This record gives sequence, structure tokens and C-alpha cells, in this order.
Amino acid sequence: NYGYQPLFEDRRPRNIGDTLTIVLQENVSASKSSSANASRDGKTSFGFDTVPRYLQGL
Amino acid sequence: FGNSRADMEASGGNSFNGKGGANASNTFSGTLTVTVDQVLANGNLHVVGEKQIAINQG
Ligand SMILES: CCCCCCCCCCCCCCCC(=O)O[C@H](CCCCCCCCCCC)CC(=O)N[C@H]1[C@@H](OP(=O)(O)O)O[C@H](CO[C@@H]2O[C@H](CO)[C@@H](OP(=O)(O)O)[C@H](OC(=O)C[C@@H](CCCCCCCCCCC)OC(=O)CCCCCCCCCCCCC)[C@H]2NC(=O)C[C@@H](CCCCCCCCCCC)OC(=O)CCCCCCCCCCC)[C@@H](O)[C@@H]1OC(=O)C[C@H](O)CCCCCCCCCCC
Ligand SMILES: O=C(O)[C@H]1C[C@@H](O)[C@@H](O)[C@@H]([C@H](O)CO)O1
Repeated sequence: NYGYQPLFEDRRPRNIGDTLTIVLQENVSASKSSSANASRDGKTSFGFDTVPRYLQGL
Repeated sequence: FGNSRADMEASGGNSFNGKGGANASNTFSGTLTVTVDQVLANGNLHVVGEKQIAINQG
């Protein structure tokens, strides 16, 4: 090979045949949450158990 | 509402759970002396090596 080569550079790959080292160190994490609620409660009462003579009509 | 005409009661449920996973690991802790096969245009060396060990029964 007659190609020029720098002395002080970091010897990065530059041509087709050059080799490079890859450190994967891949780490991905995704999360998703959702919630919903709805509560309705009702309860009504009414009773005499004793009615006046004048109110017995109703 | 004299009878149970309006009396109502109902329940419903729907539960789903899905999971998935995968793992893949490998390790290698040896030392092998190889020989150059050819010299590439950029100066990289193609190395091939082989070592056979017959401890016993194989
Ligand atoms: C947002 C506000 C808007 C305004 C709303 C206006 C009011 C909106 C309306 C509210 C009132 C509900 C109407 C109920 C009667 C009715 O029409 O709807 C019925 C179906 C229900 C539909 C309602 C959906 C509304 C939908 C909701 C709408 C809401 C908006 C049909 C029906 O009619 N069903 C019917 C049938 O059943 P059956 O199907 O099986 O056959 O026959 C059986 C057997 O009949 C009985 O027999 C008895 C003997 O056996 C006999 O006694 P006896 O003496 O003879 O012995 C006895 O006679 C008697 O009461 C004898 C005598 C009693 C006097 C005692 C003193 C009481 C004073 C009491 C004073 C009251 C004080 C407020 O009378 C009366 O003078 C009644 C008083 C009149 C007051 C007038 C108000 C002046 C304003 C005074 C103002 C005061 C100012 C401070 C006989 N009673 C009857 O006939 C029935 C009827 C005879 C009518 C002739 C009298 C002149 C009416 C003249 C005019 C009336 C017009 C309305 O009286 C009533 O109640 C009428 C009540 C009216 C109140 C309105 C208030 C307006 C405010 C004004 C506001 C603007 C009944 O049981 C059954 O009726 C019952 O069960 C009813 C039960 O009791 C009482 C439960 C009340 C609980 C509260 C409701 C709770 C319900 C809540 C859930 C929904
Ligand atoms: O007023 C009506 O229409 C009703 C009152 C109830 O009794 C109901 O159940 C029906 C019955 O089927 C008659 O046989 O009649």
C-alpha cells in the first residue's frame, strides 16, 4: 500500500476495508399504564309506622 | 315499579393478560494461536487457526 497515513490521528476507519469495534450496550425500557373508575350509589327510604287519624287519608 | 318490572341487576367482566420474553447469552474463555492466511490490500491479516485435543475417548 502506497497510501498516506497520519501519525497523530486516532486511526479511525477511513476506507471500505477498514474495521471498527462496536460496543452494543443497548438498553431500552418503555412502560404505559391507565385506569378509570366510576361508582354511584343511592338508597332512599320513607315510612310512617304510625299515622295520625287526620292523616290516614294520604 | 309495582312489580319487579324495574328491578335490575347485571354484572360483566373482561380480563386479558399477555406476556412474552426471550434471552440469549454466550461466553468463551480460551486462547488459541492462529496463522495468517493472506494479507489484504489495506494491510489487514486474514488469520485462520485450529487446535485438536484428545483427552481420552474422543
Ligand atoms: C318541582 C315542583 C313542581 C310542582 C309539583 C306539584 C306537585 C306534584 C305532585 C305531588 C303529589 C303526588 C300526587 C299523588 C296523587 C296523584 O294524583 O298521583 C297518583 C299517582 C302518583 C303520580 C305522582 C307522580 C308525580 C311526578 C313527580 C312530579 C314532581 C314535580 C294518582 C292517584 O291519584 N293515586 C291514588 C289512587 O290510587 P290507585 O291507583 O290504586 O287507585 O287512589 C288511592 C286511594 O285514594 C285515597 O283514598 C282515601 C280513602 O281511602 C282518601 O281518604 P278519605 O278521607 O276519603 O278517607 C284519599 O283522599 C284524601 O287524601 C283526603 C284529602 C286529605 C286531606 C288531608 C290534608 C293534606 C294536605 C296536604 C298539603 C300538601 C302540602 C304541599 O285529600 C286531599 O285533599 C289531599 C291534599 C290536597 C293538597 C293540595 C295541595 C294544595 C297546595 C298546598 C301548598 C302548600 C304551601 C305551603 C284518597 N287519596 C287520593 O285519591 C289521591 C289524591 C286525591 C286528589 C284530590 C285532592 C285535591 C288535589 C288537588 C290539586 C293537587 C295538584 C298537585 O290525594 C293526594 O295525595 C293529592 C296530593 C296533592 C299534593 C300536591 C302539592 C302541590 C304543591 C304545589 C307546588 C307547586 C290513593 O292512595 C292514591 O294516591 C296516593 O296514594 C298518593 C298518596 O296518598 C300521597 C303521597 C304523597 C307523597 C308526595 C309525592 C312524592 C312523589 C315524589 C316521587 C315522584
Ligand atoms: O295491567 C296489566 O296489564 C297486568 C297487571 C299484571 O298482572 C301483569 O302481569 C298482567 C298479567 O299478565 C295479566 O294476566 O296484567
